[PDB]
Amino acid sequence: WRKLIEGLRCYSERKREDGFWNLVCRVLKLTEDLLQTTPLNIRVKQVSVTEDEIFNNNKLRSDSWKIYDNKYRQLVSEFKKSKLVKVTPESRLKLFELTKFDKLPQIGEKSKRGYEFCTSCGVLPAVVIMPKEDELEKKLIDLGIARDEKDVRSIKNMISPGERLCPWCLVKRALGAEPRLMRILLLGDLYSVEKIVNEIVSRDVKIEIPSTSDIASIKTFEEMIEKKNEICEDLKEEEVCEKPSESVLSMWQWFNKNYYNGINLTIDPEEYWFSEKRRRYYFSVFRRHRITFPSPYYALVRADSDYLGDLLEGKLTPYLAGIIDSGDYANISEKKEEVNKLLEEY
RNA sequence: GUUAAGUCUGGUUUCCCUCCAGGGUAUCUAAGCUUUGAAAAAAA
Ligand SMILES: Nc1ncnc2c1ncn2[C@@H]1O[C@H](COP(=O)(O)OP(=O)(O)NP(=O)(O)O)[C@@H](O)[C@H]1O
Ligand SMILES: [Mn+2]
Ligand SMILES: [Zn+2]
Repeated sequence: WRKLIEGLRCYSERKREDGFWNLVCRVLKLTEDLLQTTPLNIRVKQVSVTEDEIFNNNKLRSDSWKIYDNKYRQLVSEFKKSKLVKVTPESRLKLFELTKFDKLPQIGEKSKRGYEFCTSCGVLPAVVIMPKEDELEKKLIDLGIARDEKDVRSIKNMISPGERLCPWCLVKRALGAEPRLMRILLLGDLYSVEKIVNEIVSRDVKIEIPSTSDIASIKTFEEMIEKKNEICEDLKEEEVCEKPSESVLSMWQWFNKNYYNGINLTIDPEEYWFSEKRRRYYFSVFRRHRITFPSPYYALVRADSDYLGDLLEGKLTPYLAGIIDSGDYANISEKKEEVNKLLEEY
């Protein structure tokens, strides 16, 4: 984490002017000792083994195949014993004097109430506070979150109005504006932080990461690819029927075989059809063109296996899911009829 | 023996409906529209 935050500092210093990175540099300079601690904690347990119970005098003994599972169960039991206590990473930080006095650095709205919470964690105090809107062009300069009129767009693109970021939230959003810094944390003590930040500080590879508005319009995109221009007459000059720029390539395999067909996929539909001003317009264009109106709904899909732990620990519960259970393995003889029926034929 | 004269009566009673069938079958809602547009983060 130290390496990656120092690399973020370096890269933000390099793009000191390229927008949203002046601010990343400014915050990494302001709150440095906060970011010294990683937003993720780890539990680490350790069981050992001796020559005893595995060797008799100089060769094996009986029950020697019975220690590896024994030690592994020791490890799993110590892990699940620890699991009884949950410590949040935010509890690592020394935020007492920062919040007891107004010595908390706040860019944007100086909070009237000492400090505000971040809208992305809800738990930590914010360091960057962008207004919702009253003018949205000088009110983000009169607050000093930006110094010039050119970085207004540069920041308003990455940090939305009304948003309040914590140090960690901003570090993440920065790593997201440029996802290749993680190579520092990825190559694993093989290069130097400076070598890699200098390797990727030359090339300008605009990585793209979809939003929820992107997904809620997939089949819209897919449609426009076929009905290319027969329904793009009012939208030719709205940069939605424009050209692919240089090399914008993404981890999203669907984005990488529909980007060049003629409809730029790097536009963000929250302004075009998922907007509230340009909405009555795009929908009115699509009525006379008889195409599907996008539905404002995606599907978050999560999958979890069943009983993987005791599967790796040898319990037959993932076989008899529901009938036998984890607790049934405190008196496993009691399910003799239903357990002996299984490994018998296994 | 003779004569002479006919007179009375001119439809009554009972039965006036009984029994079965008193609705059956089909259709029992259909197709649309299932929220939209303004307000998402405000001054002290
Ligand atoms: N022994 C292990 N080896 C590797 N990964 C593990 C091990 N134990 C747990 N994990 C992972 O750490 C997390 C443990 O959470 P969890 O997934 O709830 O445990 P579990 O063993 O899968 N029981 P389950 O609730 O059925 O999933 C998961 O992401 C697991 O993949
Ligand atoms: Mn699991
Ligand atoms: Zn935050």
